[PDB]
Amino acid sequence: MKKIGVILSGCGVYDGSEIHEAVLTLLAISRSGAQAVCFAPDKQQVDVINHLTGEAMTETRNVLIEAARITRGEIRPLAQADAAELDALIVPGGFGAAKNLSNFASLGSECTVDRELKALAQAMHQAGKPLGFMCIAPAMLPKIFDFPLRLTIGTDIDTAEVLEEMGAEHVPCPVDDIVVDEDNKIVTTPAYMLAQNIAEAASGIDKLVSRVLVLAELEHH
Amino acid sequence: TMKKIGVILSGCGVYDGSEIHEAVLTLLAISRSGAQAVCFAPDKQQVDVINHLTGEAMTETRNVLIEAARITRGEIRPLAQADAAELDALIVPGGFGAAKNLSNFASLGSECTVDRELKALAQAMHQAGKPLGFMCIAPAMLPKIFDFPLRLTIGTDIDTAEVLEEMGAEHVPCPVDDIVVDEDNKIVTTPAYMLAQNIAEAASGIDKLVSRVLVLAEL
Repeated sequence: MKKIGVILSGCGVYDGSEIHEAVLTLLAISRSGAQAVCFAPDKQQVDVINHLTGEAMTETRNVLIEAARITRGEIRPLAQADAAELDALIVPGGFGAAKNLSNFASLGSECTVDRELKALAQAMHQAGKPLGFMCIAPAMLPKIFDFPLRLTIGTDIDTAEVLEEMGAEHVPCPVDDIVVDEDNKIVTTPAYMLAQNIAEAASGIDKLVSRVLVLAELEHH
Repeated sequence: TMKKIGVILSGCGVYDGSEIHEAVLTLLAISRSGAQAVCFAPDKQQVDVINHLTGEAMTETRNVLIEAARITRGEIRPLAQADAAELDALIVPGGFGAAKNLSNFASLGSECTVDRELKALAQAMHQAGKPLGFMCIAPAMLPKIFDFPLRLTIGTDIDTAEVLEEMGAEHVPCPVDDIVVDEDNKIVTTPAYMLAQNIAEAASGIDKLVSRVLVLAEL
């Protein structure tokens, strides 16, 4: 069984990890016979959004604490994630990827990625382990690596601009397909960036996980 | 295909409300099967708020509807607004919230009471021949929603099955990957994380459940 690191950033689209994307990722890892190993930074969320309204709430919530709901408690602090013990890494989407794993939501092209996440990501790439980012998560790639990468965030021209202006070759991509930077073993997929329903999102996420897993083995060599 | 399937959520997380895996997996099957999910949650304060990492209760409040909305990306409505006439079927994912917020089975066990609206909706549905699907611990409410005996499951846990039979129900032992159907009352049930060891297993049964509810939904 191969260990696939999964980085969560909260529990819900606006606040943290996109619940559909996260659960769909976990399902694929599981159907593909791999073992998911979930992590989340142990820190306070940037904000807490009422998912019914869209308005911010005057309360606090911890990223790790909340992410734990998605994993039924089977989750650990991002700090404890050791690249040597993981065969791959997947980062589901959700605005939390842009607020808690980085501040891309605020500084855009001038954003900063989470220390640990960046470190882990690099250690993985530096060891030839595959990486999978989806939805808005790919926006961090240009900040995690200095060299150009082939990635996607779907077809949104505006976001793709910001990514290319960050030193990245953006490749337009449909909901049901993925993009791979063969050389750096980095797979990405449009999730709810383009998805209209959960079935669509599952479509691409499955392809992403299968490819990350393929790249993971073939590297186990 | 396009048929409205009511989905009742009770919060966002195993201990606090709806089992996130079960809920999302239910939604995925409804969607892959070409049906349309219509989610509801009672607009009320959760019985408790549990730290899912620890297991301990938190000194804070959270609203069932507000939180359930996270699972549906905001596409959710108050349970009160659910009209049986507009739904072709009804599915109730598991999670302890089904035992705390949709009923108090977690406390009163055999002496529990189901949520007014949920019970009303559930009966209206059955009374109109619409199929019902309950999973994980959710089936424990059936004996309290209906007075007549029903064939259902909560898996294989002898202890819980006892409590259910002692509530006037014919419990049928069932594996993670299979479901049980009360042909006559069009009620399908499946052990989810009651027996599931991983999400794939859980998906296995939930898919069968949704497919059967959808099939029965064809009248």
